[PDB]
Amino acid sequence: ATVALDLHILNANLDPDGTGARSAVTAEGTTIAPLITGNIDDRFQINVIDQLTDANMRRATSIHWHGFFQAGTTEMDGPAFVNQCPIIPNESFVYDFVVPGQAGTYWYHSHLSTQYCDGLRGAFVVYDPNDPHLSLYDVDDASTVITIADWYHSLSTKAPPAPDTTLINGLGRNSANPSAGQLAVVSVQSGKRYRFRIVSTSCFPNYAFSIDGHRMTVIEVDGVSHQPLTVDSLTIFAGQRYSVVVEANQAVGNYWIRANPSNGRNGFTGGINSAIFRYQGAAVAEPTTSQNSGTALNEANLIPLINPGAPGNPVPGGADINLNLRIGRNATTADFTINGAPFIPPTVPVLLQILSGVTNPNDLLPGGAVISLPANQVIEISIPGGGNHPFHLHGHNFDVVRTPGSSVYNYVNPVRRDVVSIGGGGDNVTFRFVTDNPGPWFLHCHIDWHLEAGLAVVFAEDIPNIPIANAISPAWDDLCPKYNANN
Ligand SMILES: [Cu+2]
Ligand SMILES: [Cu+2]
Ligand SMILES: [Cu+2]
Ligand SMILES: [Cu+2]
Repeated sequence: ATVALDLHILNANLDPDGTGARSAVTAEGTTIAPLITGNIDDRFQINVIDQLTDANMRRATSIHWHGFFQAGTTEMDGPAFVNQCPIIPNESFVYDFVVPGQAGTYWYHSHLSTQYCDGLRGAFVVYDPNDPHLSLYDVDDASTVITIADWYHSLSTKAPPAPDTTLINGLGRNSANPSAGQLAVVSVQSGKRYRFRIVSTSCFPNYAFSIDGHRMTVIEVDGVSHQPLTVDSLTIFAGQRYSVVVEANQAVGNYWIRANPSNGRNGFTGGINSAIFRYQGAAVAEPTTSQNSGTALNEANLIPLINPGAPGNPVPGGADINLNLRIGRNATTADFTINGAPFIPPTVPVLLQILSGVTNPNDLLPGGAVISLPANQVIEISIPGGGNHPFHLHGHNFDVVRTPGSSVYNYVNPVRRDVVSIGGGGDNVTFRFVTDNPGPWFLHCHIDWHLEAGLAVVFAEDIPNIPIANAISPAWDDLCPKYNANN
């Protein structure tokens, strides 16, 4: 999908494992939203046409372009009742933003309730004509993009026990009977090197990713190019994205591509949680290859390519702004808490209350879930390792100066990305960013069912500069009036 494109949103009855069709939310006709691409600095004009009719899900919609900074285009970011009011059925809205200096692997998904778990999700790649990693691969195209998703047999409409089927490129098996399901085939040729862009479109579990008999060389992490680091296995979290170069150097043949979920049926019995890596000329056949070898990816081992300074001073507590975020709960699942306040979405989108003249955070809503950050400042965020939550910051990436699983602080060359697991009981994951982006920017667990429960806070960054920095098209202006009239 192009730079100026339409993108109808519509239900359709999909049956990705062969077990039984279900009514889902999607873009166009596919269980994986259609790949979108451009180039660095391109200007996207993405006409979303809401055409939804299944009243058992949500029929409104709002799309987020994950990992794009949206500087000057905060109204386009996508979060429901943060940056916009939802688009109504029988209406449309053109998200129009630029991607100045960002090439890499992103994705896009609904950001209204848990509606992306009913289907609205897919890949977004921004190529770099001048990419420093070009020499490390012969192939990078629509065929080298690899999506993982957790699929639900029942409409979204809690903390659901777990997903039902792991789909790779929208395909995979389940145990109604695994044989009911197709396997996704990623095709390669001997001697060729491939930039696979691996996209977790997941609403919840993390996956342990691997390619039987093959090594993976990491060059890119959540949009950002890193020094080439070679591994055999990988855990990818909700919303995360890695590029890995895979050389087809083993014996011509079939090989399992593995994706072990953190929740739901795990393991590979029957070929669940799998896909096929097949060589030109191999038999059209089911793999029989055995899984992985030692060298797992450790986040603490990735280094950003182009010289990044973990902003600020190299002491924890050394940023200009140090906030410590602690997570609280609630029995069932409808009230998560951070520093004693759940995220409860207001009727007035936080961008709206601000543009309107509500500048003191104290008066913003919801109460306490919103923190104002001052401009051109260095921020240190710590989140006491709760229970494996993949936290995601909008409008920015960050240096994770303390990686899940390592008592050290690294201000020298920490990983930079935009989704990070807080690990659990033992961890104190901390990162740092710079508030150079006037905007109300979300920070939430990317476990979709946790955000729906209130696990989230809104960063109202450079409040004085938001109306000025952001130029608001009349079409943004009537989302809320047309939504608030609904029925
Ligand atoms: Cu996302
Ligand atoms: Cu995002
Ligand atoms: Cu979570
Ligand atoms: Cu978000």
